[PDB]
Amino acid sequence: KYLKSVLRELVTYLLFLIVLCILTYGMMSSNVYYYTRMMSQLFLDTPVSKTEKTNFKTLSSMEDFWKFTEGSLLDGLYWKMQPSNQTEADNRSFIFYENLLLGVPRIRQLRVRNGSCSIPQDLRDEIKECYDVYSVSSEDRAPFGPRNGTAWIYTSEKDLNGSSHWGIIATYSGAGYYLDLSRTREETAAQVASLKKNVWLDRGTRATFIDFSVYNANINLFCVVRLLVEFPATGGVIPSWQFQPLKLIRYVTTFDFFLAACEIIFCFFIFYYVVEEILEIRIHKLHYFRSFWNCLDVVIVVLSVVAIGINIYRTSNVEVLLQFLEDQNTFPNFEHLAYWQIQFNNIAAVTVFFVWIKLFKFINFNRTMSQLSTTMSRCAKDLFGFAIMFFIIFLAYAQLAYLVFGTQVDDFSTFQECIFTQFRIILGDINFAEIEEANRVLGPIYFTTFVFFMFFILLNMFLAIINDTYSEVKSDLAQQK
Amino acid sequence: KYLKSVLRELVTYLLFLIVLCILTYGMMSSNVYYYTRMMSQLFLDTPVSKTEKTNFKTLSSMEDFWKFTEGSLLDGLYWKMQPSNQTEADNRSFIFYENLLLGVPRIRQLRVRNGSCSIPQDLRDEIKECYDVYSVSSEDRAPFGPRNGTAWIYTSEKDLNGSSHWGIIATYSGAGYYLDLSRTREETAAQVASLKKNVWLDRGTRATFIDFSVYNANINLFCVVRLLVEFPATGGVIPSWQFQPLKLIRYVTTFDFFLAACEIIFCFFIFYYVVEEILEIRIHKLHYFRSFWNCLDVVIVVLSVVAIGINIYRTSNVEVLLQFLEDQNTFPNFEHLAYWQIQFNNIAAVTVFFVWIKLFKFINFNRTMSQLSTTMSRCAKDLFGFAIMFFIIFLAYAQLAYLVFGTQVDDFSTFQECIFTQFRIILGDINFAEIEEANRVLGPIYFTTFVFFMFFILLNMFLAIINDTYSEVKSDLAQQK
Amino acid sequence: KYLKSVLRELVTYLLFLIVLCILTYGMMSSNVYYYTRMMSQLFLDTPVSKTEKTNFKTLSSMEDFWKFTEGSLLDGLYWKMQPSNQTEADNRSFIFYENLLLGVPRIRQLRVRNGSCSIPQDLRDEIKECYDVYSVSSEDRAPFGPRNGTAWIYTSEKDLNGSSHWGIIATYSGAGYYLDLSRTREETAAQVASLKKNVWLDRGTRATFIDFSVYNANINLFCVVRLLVEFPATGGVIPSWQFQPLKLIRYVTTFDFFLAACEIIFCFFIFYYVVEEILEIRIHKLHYFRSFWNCLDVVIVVLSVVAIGINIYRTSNVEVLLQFLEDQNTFPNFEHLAYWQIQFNNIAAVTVFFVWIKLFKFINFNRTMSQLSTTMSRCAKDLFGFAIMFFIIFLAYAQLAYLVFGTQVDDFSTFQECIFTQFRIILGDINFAEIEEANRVLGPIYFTTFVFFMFFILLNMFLAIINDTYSEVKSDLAQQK
Amino acid sequence: KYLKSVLRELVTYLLFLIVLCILTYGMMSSNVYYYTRMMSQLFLDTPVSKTEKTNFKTLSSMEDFWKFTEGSLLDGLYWKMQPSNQTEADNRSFIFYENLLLGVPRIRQLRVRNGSCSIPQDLRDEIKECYDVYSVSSEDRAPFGPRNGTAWIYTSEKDLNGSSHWGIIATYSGAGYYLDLSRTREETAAQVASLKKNVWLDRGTRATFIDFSVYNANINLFCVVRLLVEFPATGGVIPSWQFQPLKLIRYVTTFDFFLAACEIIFCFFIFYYVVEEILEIRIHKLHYFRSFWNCLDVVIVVLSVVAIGINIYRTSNVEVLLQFLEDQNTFPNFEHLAYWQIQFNNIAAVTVFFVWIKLFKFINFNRTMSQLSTTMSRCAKDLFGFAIMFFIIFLAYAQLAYLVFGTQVDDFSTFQECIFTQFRIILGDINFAEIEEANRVLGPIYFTTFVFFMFFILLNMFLAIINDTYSEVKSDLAQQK
Ligand SMILES: N[C@@H](CC1CCCCC1)[C@@H](O)CC(=O)O
Ligand SMILES: N[C@@H](CC1CCCCC1)[C@@H](O)CC(=O)O
Ligand SMILES: N[C@@H](CC1CCCCC1)[C@@H](O)CC(=O)O
Ligand SMILES: N[C@@H](CC1CCCCC1)[C@@H](O)CC(=O)O
Ligand SMILES: *[C@@H]1O[C@H](CO)[C@@H](O)[C@H](O)[C@H]1NC(C)=O
Ligand SMILES: *[C@@H]1O[C@H](CO)[C@@H](O)[C@H](O)[C@H]1NC(C)=O
Ligand SMILES: *[C@@H]1O[C@H](CO)[C@@H](O)[C@H](O)[C@H]1NC(C)=O
Ligand SMILES: *[C@@H]1O[C@H](CO)[C@@H](O)[C@H](O)[C@H]1NC(C)=O
Ligand SMILES: [Ca+2]
Ligand SMILES: [Ca+2]
Ligand SMILES: [Ca+2]
Ligand SMILES: [Ca+2]
Ligand SMILES: [Ca+2]
Repeated sequence: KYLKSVLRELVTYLLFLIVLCILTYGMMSSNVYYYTRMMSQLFLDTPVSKTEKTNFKTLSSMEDFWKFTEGSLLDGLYWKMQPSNQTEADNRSFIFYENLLLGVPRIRQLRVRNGSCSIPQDLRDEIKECYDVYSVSSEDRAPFGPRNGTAWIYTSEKDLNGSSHWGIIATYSGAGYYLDLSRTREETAAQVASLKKNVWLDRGTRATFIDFSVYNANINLFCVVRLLVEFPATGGVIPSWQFQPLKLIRYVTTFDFFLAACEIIFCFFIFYYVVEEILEIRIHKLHYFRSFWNCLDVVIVVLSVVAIGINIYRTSNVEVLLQFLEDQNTFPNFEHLAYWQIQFNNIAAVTVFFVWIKLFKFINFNRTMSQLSTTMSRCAKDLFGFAIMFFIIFLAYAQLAYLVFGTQVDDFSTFQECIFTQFRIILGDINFAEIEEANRVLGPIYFTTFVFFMFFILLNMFLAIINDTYSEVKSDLAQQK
Repeated sequence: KYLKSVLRELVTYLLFLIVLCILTYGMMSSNVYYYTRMMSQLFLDTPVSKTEKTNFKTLSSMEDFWKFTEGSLLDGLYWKMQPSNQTEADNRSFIFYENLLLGVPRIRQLRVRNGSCSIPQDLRDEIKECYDVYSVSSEDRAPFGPRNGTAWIYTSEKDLNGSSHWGIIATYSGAGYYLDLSRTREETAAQVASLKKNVWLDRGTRATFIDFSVYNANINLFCVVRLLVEFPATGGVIPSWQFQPLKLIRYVTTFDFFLAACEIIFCFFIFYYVVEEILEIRIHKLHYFRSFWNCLDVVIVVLSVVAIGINIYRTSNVEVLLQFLEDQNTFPNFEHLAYWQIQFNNIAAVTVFFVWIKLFKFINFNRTMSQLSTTMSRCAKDLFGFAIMFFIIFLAYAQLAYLVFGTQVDDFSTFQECIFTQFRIILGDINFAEIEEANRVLGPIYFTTFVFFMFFILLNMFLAIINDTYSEVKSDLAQQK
Repeated sequence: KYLKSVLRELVTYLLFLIVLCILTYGMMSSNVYYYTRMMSQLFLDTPVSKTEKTNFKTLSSMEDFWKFTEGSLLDGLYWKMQPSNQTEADNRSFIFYENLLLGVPRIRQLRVRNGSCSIPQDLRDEIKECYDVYSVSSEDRAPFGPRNGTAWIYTSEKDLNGSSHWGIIATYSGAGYYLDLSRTREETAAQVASLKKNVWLDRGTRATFIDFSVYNANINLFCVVRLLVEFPATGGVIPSWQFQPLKLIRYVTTFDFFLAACEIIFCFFIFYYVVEEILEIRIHKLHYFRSFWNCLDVVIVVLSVVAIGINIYRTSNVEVLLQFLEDQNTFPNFEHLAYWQIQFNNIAAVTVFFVWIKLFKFINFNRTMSQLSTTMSRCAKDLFGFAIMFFIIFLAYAQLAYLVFGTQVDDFSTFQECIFTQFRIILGDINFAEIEEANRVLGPIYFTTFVFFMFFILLNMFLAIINDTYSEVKSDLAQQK
Repeated sequence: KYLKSVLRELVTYLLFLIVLCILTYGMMSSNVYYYTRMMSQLFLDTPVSKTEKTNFKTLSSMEDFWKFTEGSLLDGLYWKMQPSNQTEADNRSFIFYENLLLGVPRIRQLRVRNGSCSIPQDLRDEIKECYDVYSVSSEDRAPFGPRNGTAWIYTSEKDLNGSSHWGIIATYSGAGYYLDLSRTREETAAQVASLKKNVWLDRGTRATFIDFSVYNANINLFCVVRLLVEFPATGGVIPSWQFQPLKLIRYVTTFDFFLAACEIIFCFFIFYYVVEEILEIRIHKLHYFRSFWNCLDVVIVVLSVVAIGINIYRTSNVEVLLQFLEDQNTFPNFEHLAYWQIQFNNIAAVTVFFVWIKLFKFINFNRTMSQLSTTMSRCAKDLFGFAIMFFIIFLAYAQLAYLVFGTQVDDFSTFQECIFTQFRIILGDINFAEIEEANRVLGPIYFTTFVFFMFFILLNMFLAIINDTYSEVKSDLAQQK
């Protein structure tokens, strides 16, 4: 009867569900974190460069930034090897021990043109210069300083093979200038001095990139490093960093022939429900119409295919075209080739999420629960459209926050970051130490009221409007009895 | 029909709402924070002055305070420029790079007269001296020390152009004495030594101000600095600081002619509803009477006008009268001219808040929500007058806290600060580390009971008295069905 | 009618309530905290004694303890004065500036007798010595070391004028030995060297006290210092400290003649309701019987009288008998004379607490609230006797905690401290960082379950059993309608 | 009547309950913690070895690990004695003062064989070497380096008397190599240099153990030390530590003859209910069937017996066979002999837990509570089987977390650790500082939704489905009235 068509479609998913759980552990090993954490804490937190305590994370002046380069990464990457002996002049070194350095770092940068901003008429004698915020129309393509080599010659975004980048305050694209690093300590050390001497950080500097990347021999894993040091147009500094691990070559002779052969099974397996599912979509137009459970049944397929192509289609031929392209003393473009990885990694996962809530309807046939799932199903039609009312007053304080503290407390800063903090307080966590220090009459009265209302309103609408309906429907499933 | 008069009044507000959202982003840029954070962490947290770790925030002795002045700000403000060359003897320098120093710092101070307090009769031989807490009748106008220059000559509050100030423990007004700083490092460095040598910090010193201010060339922004170092009458020290950014000249040739021309639209736009709304106020006396929604409809106008004048009326002619007044080597009074800014900034924002809850009644016409808004509308008549009962027992622990821990734990300190902590614990956050260390039999028994009752009473009254009414009214809107 | 007898009794309390609110602010000023915080952070957190970072709070070895004495307090108390000149050989100094040192410190100590514990028979050759935990029957009165001066001669508890003390692990009484400090730096510095040389800290040392005290000239306030450094019988060290501020002389010529004259009014005012209230107690035996509101009406009087005598009766004649007793170069006993202050301070406050909940019944006559106070009045008869059921399972985890983590995590430590942590987690706060590090299979499974049940049981019993009754009684006050 | 058989069985448990409460305090004293905390903070947090701040907990490089051994523990264990005199050449020393060192430390280690992993074909010329993750089939038994002494000769797991170990990433068994330490500072110091010189840490090193142990003369307590320093296969380092206190000799002449004589009473007392309880189990098969209260009545016995034997049966003859076995200059195996202690300690406690909830049914006969216990008894039949639905969506985010942040934030790391964090956030505690820094578009949207749903779903199902039933049953016990 049905049970054959019940389990058969289940048996697919029931078997299909284990497939990805393999990929999880399989495509990404569990200790991968302790790869970063090391690789992280090497180049971030640990200047001994002097008694100076300030690490990468804590940084202000530009000259420190110099002392950072030539004082840490310069000693981070370029330095001796395990035996100290046996004369390696071809691969001269890597960091230490179990990780391989490949290529050579690339320093990328932006700048904005002189007098891009007109000082108000009054001060025009008082001070000569102005450099305003970074923007496309404000970007500077003009050649610069003593013009020799690359970093003294502007280049187009498309000229380099690199892409744009997100960043925190201002998004950046292409390069104003760049310098690829030498593979030897000395010359790298030799440039930086010769590099500082010309001072291309003078003013108006905005984006500053440092890009190298490395390989792990042991578990094969392949990781990239982008250090972006922003400069606000107001004179400060914002440090930031991005560490992305990646597996490049898809084939590990041990476990992958199980995985990759199951990989092709996966894209085949969905190809089944690709067409199988559309048949009801084309044949029954309104039968699937107006079902949230069903309206979500498509999304899993929507996303999966996106993942499907981009891995092979985008990134497979990539992997090929780097062989000697990637290995030579020259530095590859590889970053953008991993751009999709992050793009992929999450959207790989996001699907996996929904895959469970698929089973949510199915294999719970048993108790009154199956009915008592309709209970929770009933509520939202009130609340799903209701939550605005709260969320309206919820944005209230949010925007009330920005305008008030936004110039002093950090946590609020933008509006996009300060929307969260008024969550993080509801669960609780506290900058309230320095809220007073911000504005004595306000920070109290904002906070005091907010925790009062929001934490005593969330009570109100939710719980009751939760409570009632269930009491009704559980009594309603009693009033069919 | 109505829909014409419905949308027309809406279209005003519906358009009016976007107007201010412009001002928000427009009148204050988003990165303004990263202006302070730099400008902050320069003069606060970062002595290298010796291996001494203690920054401004962590400070005790008076001689450190000296080592602070001549050791940090002295090197904070007065120091070299980007090229190090090209001979600037007119503007000799600013801090670094992208921020301009203007004027010159001013050190302001208070003191209290000798023997202002009568030691009890017994000890009168034991010790000679007494200086009691700062207060007006206890203030000292008497000339002091070797009398030369300004800071050895008292001045009246009105004599100087400055105003009073809030501060934490004691509010302060005017000046006992003052010294304007030199614009050169050396002479500033030269004074302080000559300044210490006379030791005008001897004892009884209470308020100590340091005031300079600076300008930002790049985005035009104009910021002021008040460092107040209090001295308790018990011998300690309280550091504190105030950083206020400001835009002064109202005209940025780029975006402002959009903003300022929309500014005049704004004050015009309210002028519409200024009179339009009073017509019903004068004609219908009792028709608007007794409506909370309507009773709040006035407040938005009440505040806005306050903001309206004070910006132009108070502060516009200000901006004018500083041109060469502000630029010359002499230091301006500008602080009070920004006093209203903070006064303004918030009260600008507070309105914006209410502007949303205006729409709260209007554009939700749709679901039973519009009715289900009457639900939440029903509750408070019980609770709004009820919340005292809690709040009564709520102050209980509060005042129970002060009398008990108030002499040992900091967090409680005053009553005004300790009213909050018994919130900050309900959401949760913890000094409970050192609560035991305060009083072993109490700190437990206060805390233990409090979290018990308050966190199990807030349950009680709220949720039920929330729950019921909705169950009734939702059934009442069912019992009109 | 009643309103005359209604307000008259009220007018007493209604006026009486303000009386104590004066005492609060009056008997204890608001800035008193910033007295300690200074006076605290001088002798606790701030060795510069070398580059060694370890302060008082962080301490291990005994020799550090030596370097603490002679390296900090030795420089804490004994050191120069404001002018550095004018030859004070009578009062040679105080700390700095605004606080007076009086008397001279006293070092007090305990020790336990040799071989107080019998090592098991096997090891008896392996190692010679044993010293067990401190206890009365294990206490050592035997004279000790080279016997000269005080600290080499035992003394009885009663011989010294001092009392016992609480402390954390073991309570202590009297003295094994003691040394009063010199008033001069040098000799104090001279002893300690001569003191170390004899090494009376050898082993078995348990309690170590350091006691001096100081006076504040300015606001008159009088503070005492007890530093107890425990030694566990296992070789460690436990630092601890006690700072008690006090006002001694009851008369400040300015504000006290208002306060003290109102003080005598207070003890008179209660003397009114002392007898006035007993009349109904004697005449009506069962009329007051079985009323919680009334059953609490006595407690306020119970405690107040306790406070009444002990201030004058215990501590007034004290204040007198210290005049030249307290001032002379010899050190007074004053500590115990302040013992009652803390004993008093709280029990002064605890009353004040209840004084509000007195008004709780009275001046709320108005809304249905007065009836709706009976609502909350109804609940507890279920819950007040119920809370055991939870509290039973609540102790469960508590004692489950001790036996499990108690030997590794600090936070649990005793049972008396670990009863709190399972609150502090419910509100939330976290050692959960090192819970895993303690026991990997447990710390999770304890924690995981606990937050599950306890935080999902507190839901259960409370809210519903809260909700229902009110829904009933509010409907019951509706069913009298 | 019943009351005789009611109390008699009670009187057993009612008396039995106190028995174990003795064991708690008795078998483990309260200050035992302050034994560890000292003994802990000696060898963990406190290098002065140079100005280098990095302690054991904060560690990266291998050479630091060397500087750790020879720089801390080398000075931790081996160093002078109280008198500095009286010539102890037999027991040469212990740490300090009140703790005895016995035996001598043992360094244990693992390694993995060369070329255990085949580098992909392409790079095979690029780099020569590979060492993959530790596993049994990947373990290396091959002899190593210059082969002399123990640590240059492999040994089997069974050859040594030691057992395997848990550890965090990889579990370890037996030894690749080992070296017992000398009892003298010098020779221990002498080896390490000679030890480093051979460099047996070269690469592929995984597990590194250091094992010594010590005795406490004073309270008799006997503690063991295992320091495991893991090496990831990716080049990092993971420090970790295990401190286990233990009492070995069961007889303390003072209090134990009360305890141990009550110990034999205990195992006798259960032997009563061992058989007494089985009689109803054999005679009534279905009468006990299907009672949760009764279904739990067996577990207490199930576990207790497990504890019963293993203490005497496993560990008693152990204690005997160490007398001169344990004392001699040679180092004993004692660790595994304490392996059961931890195994025992918890499972000793876990029983004690359930012992209370035994009384939960009994001595509450009194109020409607006894009936109102059936109320809470009613709920779970809905919820106990329900909690999956939540817990399903609960794992959702959990696994959604791993795949997303798992490569950057530490807190998530494995799946087994990241299941907790989504609790620790619900109660609240925050890495949300660096969540943004991980993935800007995700970390918000994960977090934002999660706190929304999970914290607004836990509301939903729980409270109502809690509320209703009680309202029904309390009305149902009213509808039997
Ligand atoms: N077999 C997978 C584990 C899960 C799949 C879902 C059903 C339960 C078992 C697999 O992920 C196991 C692993 O990767 O180690
Ligand atoms: N136009 C404003 C954005 C909001 C206004 C309210 C309606 C939705 C859109 C403006 O603030 C946009 C900006 O300042 O960038
Ligand atoms: N008059 C007191 C303030 C309170 C008393 C209670 C009624 C309201 C006013 C007094 O404490 C004021 C003061 O001490 O400053
Ligand atoms: N006699 C035990 C105390 C408890 C037992 C249970 C009933 C209440 C009293 C014993 O643990 C006391 C002690 O160990 O100090
Ligand atoms: C170009 O290279 C020469 C080589 O010495 C160097 O001196 C010069 O600085 C470079 N470019 C400029 C603009 O100086
Ligand atoms: C006044 O100026 C002179 C100039 O040298 C200086 O010496 C003196 O200290 C100043 N005033 C006093 C009171 O000393
Ligand atoms: C007693 O005083 C003398 C004075 O020099 C001192 O040497 C001695 O140490 C003191 N007591 C003992 C036991 O040494
Ligand atoms: C064996 O012992 C000798 C003794 O000096 C030492 O030199 C040698 O290093 C040891 N083993 C090896 C492999 O070197
Ligand atoms: Ca909560
Ligand atoms: Ca919380
Ligand atoms: Ca916290
Ligand atoms: Ca809640
Ligand atoms: Ca209900």
